[PDB]
Amino acid sequence: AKFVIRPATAADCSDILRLIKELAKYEYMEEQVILTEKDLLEDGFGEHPFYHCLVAEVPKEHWTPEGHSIVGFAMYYFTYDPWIGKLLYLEDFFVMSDYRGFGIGSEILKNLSQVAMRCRCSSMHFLVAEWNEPSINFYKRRGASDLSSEEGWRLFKIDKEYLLKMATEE
Amino acid sequence: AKFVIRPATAADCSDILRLIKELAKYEYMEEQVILTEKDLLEDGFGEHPFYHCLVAEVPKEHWTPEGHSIVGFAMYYFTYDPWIGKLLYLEDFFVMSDYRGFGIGSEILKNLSQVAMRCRCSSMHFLVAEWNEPSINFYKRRGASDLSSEEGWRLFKIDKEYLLKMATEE
Ligand SMILES: CC(C)(COP(=O)(O)OP(=O)(O)OC[C@H]1O[C@@H](n2cnc3c(N)ncnc32)[C@H](O)[C@@H]1OP(=O)(O)O)[C@H](O)C(=O)NCCC(=O)NCCS
Ligand SMILES: CC(C)(COP(=O)(O)OP(=O)(O)OC[C@H]1O[C@@H](n2cnc3c(N)ncnc32)[C@H](O)[C@@H]1OP(=O)(O)O)[C@H](O)C(=O)NCCC(=O)NCCS
Repeated sequence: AKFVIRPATAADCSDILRLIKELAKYEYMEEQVILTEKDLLEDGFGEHPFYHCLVAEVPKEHWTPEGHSIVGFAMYYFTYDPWIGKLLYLEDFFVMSDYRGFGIGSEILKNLSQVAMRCRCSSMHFLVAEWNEPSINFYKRRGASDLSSEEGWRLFKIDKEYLLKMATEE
Repeated sequence: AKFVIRPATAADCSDILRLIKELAKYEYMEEQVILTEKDLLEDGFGEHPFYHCLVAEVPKEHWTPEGHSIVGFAMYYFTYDPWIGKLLYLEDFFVMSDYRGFGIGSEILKNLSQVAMRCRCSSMHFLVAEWNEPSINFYKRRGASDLSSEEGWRLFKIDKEYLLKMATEE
């Protein structure tokens, strides 16, 4: 269960999509993943990357039965709030079950925190499902607070089909 | 009443800051504004910035009692979704009280939608306050859906002091 945490490089895109799907098919949303390798590659390693990713890599002897060395990841990016400051936004955080409990998640969180201090971020933001009490307590044990409930904020979206109408108006 | 919406310029910073403060008041967050004009110019237009702003100008006949032409604005940046990829995230959106109900907001959303199409964003995300009925309806009547209801998401935060604790722990 030896492993190291490191930034993902262009060569890692197949693995990231693999872990996204593995994450999805851990929540049975696997088919919902429209994202392709070309997208991960053009969106993360071009001139202006739209996301950043730290991955967990295991040695040859610990490869997955499928034969893969990356067994976990965290996807994130920086955002900004005029009344909070510059923020590190944690989008996805996942470690394959047969590799959990060996400190991988802990190391990722420590390095994301260090990256936050480097970037002079005032806070780390992320989403948690209201019913997922185990995940909620994990984060509260780390000092997190439910901003949506304490301050009365709801997350909204306007999907592509509506943005298209409005954009092509008249 | 022929208002115009367009990208902001460095010379717009003073109006942008003023509007951010009016929006903060509207949200009961005035005291927590940490943005200064310096920051806006720096972060907003300092070569490959952190965020993007749009402003809406009215003609002379309707300038503000204080003589301002910028009567509203939108602040946005891009985020990422592992399932569908690049998203457009709307951080702040505001229209001065005397200038609501005339179509100014609609046009800003129309401009944001075009930004979305060009940059190939699949959706636009943003937060709305619990009691902001006006915005909730404005958004919904334009295709928005409340993800906190539909998917149970809660925005969580871990501020700097706890990030420091996790960064220096191991
Ligand atoms: C929580 C998560 C990061 C744990 O990763 P990990 O590699 O197992 O982390 P570690 O091995 O460093 O141990 C982390 C901790 O989880 C606890 N843990 C015990 N069983 C666990 C399990 N089956 N799964 C996850 N964590 C477990 C460990 O005891 C340890 O204690 P602590 O949380 O009180 O500090 C996990 O990988 C995960 O992704 N969980 C949920 C998915 C997610 O991230 N959801 C986000 C919702 S906002
Ligand atoms: C909700 C708000 C932001 C919309 O901005 P706006 O400039 O009023 O937007 P518009 O004028 O384009 O649309 C206003 C509305 O009245 C209607 N309207 C606009 N122009 C109209 C016209 N010419 N004739 C008839 N109705 C009109 C629109 O249909 C819309 O109503 P709906 O929400 O029921 O669909 C509004 O300004 C407000 O109350 N803002 C408060 C501050 C706030 O909440 N800011 C966001 C913090 S995140």
